Amino acid sequence: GSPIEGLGAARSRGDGRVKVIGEARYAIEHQPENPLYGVVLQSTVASGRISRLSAEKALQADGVLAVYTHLNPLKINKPTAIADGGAAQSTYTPIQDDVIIHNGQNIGIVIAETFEQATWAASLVEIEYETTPARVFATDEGVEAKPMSAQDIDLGDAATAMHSAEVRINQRYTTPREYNMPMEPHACIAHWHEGQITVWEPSQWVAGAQVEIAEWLGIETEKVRIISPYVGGGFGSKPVPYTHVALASVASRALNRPVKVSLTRPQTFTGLGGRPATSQQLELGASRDGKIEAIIQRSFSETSLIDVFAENCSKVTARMYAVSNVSAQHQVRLINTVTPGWMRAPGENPSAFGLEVAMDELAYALDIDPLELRLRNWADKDYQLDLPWSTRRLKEAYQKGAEAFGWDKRIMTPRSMREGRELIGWGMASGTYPVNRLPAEAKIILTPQGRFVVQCAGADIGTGTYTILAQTAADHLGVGSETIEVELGDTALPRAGVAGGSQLAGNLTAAVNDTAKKMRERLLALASELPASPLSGLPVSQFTLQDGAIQHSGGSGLSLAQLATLAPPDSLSVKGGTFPDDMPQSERDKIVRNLNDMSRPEAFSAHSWSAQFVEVRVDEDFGTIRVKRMVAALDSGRLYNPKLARSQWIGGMIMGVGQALMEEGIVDPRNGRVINNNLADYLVPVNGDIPSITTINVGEPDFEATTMGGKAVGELGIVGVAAAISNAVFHATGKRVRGLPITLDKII
Amino acid sequence: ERISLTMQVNGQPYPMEIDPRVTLLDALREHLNLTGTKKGCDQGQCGACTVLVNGQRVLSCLTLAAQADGAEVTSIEGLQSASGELHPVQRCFVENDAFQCGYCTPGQIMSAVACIKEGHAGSDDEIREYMSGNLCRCGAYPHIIDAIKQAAAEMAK
Amino acid sequence: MNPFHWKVAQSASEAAALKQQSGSQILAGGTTQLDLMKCGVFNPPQLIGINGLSELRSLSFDNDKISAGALITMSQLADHPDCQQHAPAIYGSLWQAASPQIRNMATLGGNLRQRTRCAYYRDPATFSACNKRNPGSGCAARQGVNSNHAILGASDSCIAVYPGDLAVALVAFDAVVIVQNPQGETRRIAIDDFFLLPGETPDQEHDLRDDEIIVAIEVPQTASLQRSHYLKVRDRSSYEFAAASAAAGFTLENGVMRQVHIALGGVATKPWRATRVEQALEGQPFNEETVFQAAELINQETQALEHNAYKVKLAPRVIARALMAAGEIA
Ligand SMILES: Cc1cc2nc3c(=O)[nH]c(=O)nc-3n(C[C@H](O)[C@H](O)[C@H](O)COP(=O)(O)OP(=O)(O)OC[C@H]3O[C@@H](n4cnc5c(N)ncnc54)[C@H](O)[C@@H]3O)c2cc1C
Ligand SMILES: Nc1ccn([C@@H]2O[C@H](COP(=O)(O)OP(=O)(O)OC[C@H]3Oc4nc5nc(N)nc(O)c5nc4C(S)=C3S)[C@@H](O)[C@H]2O)c(=O)n1
Ligand code: SF4
Ligand code: MOS
Ligand code: FES
Ligand code: FES
Repeated sequence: GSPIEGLGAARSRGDGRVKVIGEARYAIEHQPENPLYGVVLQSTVASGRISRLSAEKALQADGVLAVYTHLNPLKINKPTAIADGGAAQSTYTPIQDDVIIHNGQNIGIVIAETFEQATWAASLVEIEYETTPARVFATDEGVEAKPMSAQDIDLGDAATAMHSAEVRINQRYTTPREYNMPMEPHACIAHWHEGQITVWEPSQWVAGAQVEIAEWLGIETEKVRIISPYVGGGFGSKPVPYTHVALASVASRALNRPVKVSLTRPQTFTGLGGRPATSQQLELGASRDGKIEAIIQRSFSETSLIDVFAENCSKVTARMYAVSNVSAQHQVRLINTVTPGWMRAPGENPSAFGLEVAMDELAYALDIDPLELRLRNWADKDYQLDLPWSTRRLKEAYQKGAEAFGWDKRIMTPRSMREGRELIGWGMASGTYPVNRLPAEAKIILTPQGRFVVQCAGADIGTGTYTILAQTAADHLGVGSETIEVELGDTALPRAGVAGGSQLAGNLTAAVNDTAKKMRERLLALASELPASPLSGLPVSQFTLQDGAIQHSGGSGLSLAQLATLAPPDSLSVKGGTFPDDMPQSERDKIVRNLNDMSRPEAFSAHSWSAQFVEVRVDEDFGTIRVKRMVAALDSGRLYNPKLARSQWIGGMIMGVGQALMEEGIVDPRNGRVINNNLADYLVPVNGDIPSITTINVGEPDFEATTMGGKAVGELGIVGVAAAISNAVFHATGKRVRGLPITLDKII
Repeated sequence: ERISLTMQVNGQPYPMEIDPRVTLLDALREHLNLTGTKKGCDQGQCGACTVLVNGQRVLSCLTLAAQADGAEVTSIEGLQSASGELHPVQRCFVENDAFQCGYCTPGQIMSAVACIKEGHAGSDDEIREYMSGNLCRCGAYPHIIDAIKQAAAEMAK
Repeated sequence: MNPFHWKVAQSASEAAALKQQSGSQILAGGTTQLDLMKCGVFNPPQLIGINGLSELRSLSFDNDKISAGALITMSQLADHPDCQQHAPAIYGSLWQAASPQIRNMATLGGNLRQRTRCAYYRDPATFSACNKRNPGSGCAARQGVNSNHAILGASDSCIAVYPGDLAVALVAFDAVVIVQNPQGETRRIAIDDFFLLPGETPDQEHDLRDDEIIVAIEVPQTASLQRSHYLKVRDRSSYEFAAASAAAGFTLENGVMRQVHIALGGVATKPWRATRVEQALEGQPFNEETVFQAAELINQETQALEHNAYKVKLAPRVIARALMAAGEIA
């Protein structure tokens, strides 16, 4: 292809080799000297008090140094919530009191000298409770409903427009509790020394980890160092630490020793939140041609008794189609459950699912082909924001996706397509994800050997940040990007925001592109300003940077390693970034240390778009469902690395397959326990579940969206997939399944 | 209270005296400082801990280090040659982008080496079925099929 | 885990002699034993490794008896060149179970003795009412979420389903379990009598004394075993236990089903031989609808609980379709 492999090339992952040989070290694989081992204790009841707790049989076992509970406590300060400008998704503080607000809640930690000793002794702690009546489900009596009013959509007049609508579709769509379940469990090493703490925390946002851990411990933010160069994925579950890290930190400060604390895989279900269960009552008014003149939505989602988090089902509702009258209101239902957390495309995923199933029902009510219906509702602008699209290729996504899938041969009648003992079904859905932006900084260093190192605190969670930041710098440095080393995921590195909302590739490529331009200018200037340089007097305009050397167009040349020898080490380090050049440093800290300063374009509505086409095979006797074909056409704008972009695309789609077919949280109504908490009873897609996947790139560079021209990728692949699978199952069977997942019991 | 055993790990002897409760998975990770083998579940439901014992792919989280006494263990760190060229499976995994976060990848790769030796590489669907004992939450399955199809071809020569 | 003491047995008889002592447990593959130790339902003070007992590793297929020792792995049995041709249902009950990694670890002896996947059984730190685990404490699944629990062979004390696939194929085809005591003598147990109904004593699963160890299994080699299938229905496509499953086989002699064998996995407290569906199809030519309607006879002994009603619909259909798949071979 092209030798430097700059931005836009499709190259192998720069971190790929250390990952395939097992060299890359994740959080707990680091080696402090003589570390202890903590094991967390979790409540077995949903609501009540801890009436009796006896740890003596645990303290007496082999190697047990301490057991910290509310009876033997350690101060943990209530952190500042994300919505208030803080780093905390959950404000729960363990071992500060005896109150039980949900089942599986972290109530303590047992510290021992070996992991085996800590596991055994934790099982010897005896806990009795005084239970109070628990609110298990969002629909239970006495559950408080808090409306999220600032997120209400009041657009046009929906009540008037719905009353006059010729065709009305009114149905409820639900999604169950879902769990990110990254293959790396939440675990950390907390090392407290001399008024400072270093924590090895798997993180998508290391500045966020630094803020919340400092608040927990009651120390200055600068006193915390977070080391997270490699993460085993969070899919939204590791932007900010959770309380097992709080227990690990205070224990390490009390014992003045390093403590390795791993949540067990079952404990990761209640040690943090997944996607909360949602419910949406969605009404579509439309004229008989299929054109929708009104949408009314009333939705809700679960949240704990402590924190208010919304999984908002209105995120896509007014964005996707041309509808001038939209009323949507979402409320949270406070119940006894762990504080919810992000999961891939928060609020966008359940919003698109209900909307894109409702379109399919509207299409079968009017006997319009579902694709044809999406075109009759096409929105030439954003009707929610009343703004023109920056770029939207959705039409080309429909067409290129339909072509590759063979959608033109679809027989509309459900159950019409069959092969052998399998009912065939075909379904489709629109998808989207918004473009967010945040400033960020980076540093580039020329080593004494003539090599480049790129430094940024941004995270590579498997997204490819290691690779695209090396491609960006290579464009201006005259070397191949595979020779450029990138250091990431550490609070000692230059400022970077969250990896969340699928914004970080654009934010960091912009920051490195500026730093690399500044590095080019520095090197050429050094070659011309350093009197010992063979280029000592020559103009910079006639210099080029090529193949690890600076060469004058007159033919003389200087190698990068030779320039390093002639230059002062401090001049070989260049800083750049997208913050305003005049912004004071304290505000640059604050911006990347919270989530509320992200921006979107004014005057343009900038989003990624997609068209999802699915073929399912339903067994006529058993009701089991298999995904035979997946064809997706996606507009992500400019692709920084087309190969890593496809991996993101198909990654999100596979997660959407688990969402539709299998993934469900199972809660026992008596005790409010999640009894399927394990990878055996909580099913995620297995290699045999996924067929060959076709992805088509319809996107074009959008510079009204991001400085570097890309749009959202990481979360785009999941959006709308579950609806398309449900639409396909209906087409095979004739049964609308509006609650997820679609399991065999719901088919027959 | 303790037991003694010797283990062949990637061609080198490793005498150990340990708590008998220590799994092979945690003997590699916590003791021998070989962290390439991963713990994603510890109950045998995922496969991030997949290693080779006497040439066969197993789950090291359900194997006691005691059961590995006098056995040949091959972890992810031992697939490179003595000079350390990548195994064909390791190189095809990078070229085909068969991983993203990398956490399931060592178990994915060790399971694919044994999958090939077992003769289960005959077709795309056969690979899918006999690789299904390794969960990937990143969704790299389609590229895992590519990497294994290509590596099985190279190895047949 | 509990701080067990590790002991290695050098003979089957010394393993039986050590097993008999007060809560000791055999360790073979570990894929059940070690998992349930981490769950907290197993706390043996003495763990007896039996791998490295070479006497139990024999395997051969014959014209009369398929014979394998208890330490034969699932993979070795399934990969034997005659397994797929001579015993498709046995072969299908193998590769459709667990994962290749687990099948390489899993011995045939431990496979039969695997334990229910009941979620309340496997979390004793949370739920203390399990009669199988903890006699007299109740059953947490009766009023809980029983989606995984039994529609056949259930009692008030335990509704747990026996998850294993292999035993289902063996029970259909009349395998025999051979066990041995510390003095070296041998008991031969027909496999349908080897697995016990829970009744009031769900803690007694198998007909095995603390005295005894499983040393070998044998299956009658029959044309009914030659024409057979194991059909497994599950939520995802691999690496999961059956929502319902049936091992089925028959010999076609004079264009007619004879020696019809049918057993139901995943729906019952123990692998369930459907004898009346068999009798209804004996002396009958293989045909679509007569197989389907005869299979529905299982619905006269079936009892649905709150959340498992889908298993009632699946049971006759996995019986029928397993038979249909068998009649396509030779
Ligand atoms: C994630 C997962 C998925 C699974 N899916 C399936 C599936 O789909 N289908 C399926 O059929 N199985 C499945 N299994 C279970 C697996 O097949 C069994 O765990 C395995 O067969 C047990 O054999 P083992 O050698 O590991 O026995 P062990 O785990 O070593 O022992 C099991 C029990 O049997 C006893 N035992 C062992 N050997 C003897 C002997 N010689 N005499 C007397 N008692 C003995 C032990 O004391 C122990 O109590 C699954 C397991 C896991 C972890
Ligand atoms: N125009 C673009 C934009 C992105 N990319 C590619 O897509 C990746 C992600 O870009 P972006 O959309 O900015 O995603 P973020 O890094 O901001 O965040 C990742 C996103 O998508 C994810 N991808 C994940 N991948 C892995 N392996 N593991 C996780 O936990 C992941 N979690 C997530 C979740 S959730 C989110 S929010 C980049 O590294 C790049 O390789 C591209 O090629 N071209
Ligand atoms: S069903 Fe059997 S195992 Fe499950 S809880 Fe009730 S008794 Fe214990
Ligand atoms: O925004 Mo991704 O972390 S749910
Ligand atoms: S860690 Fe062994 S299978 Fe999950
Ligand atoms: S690479 Fe992240 S889980 Fe497979």
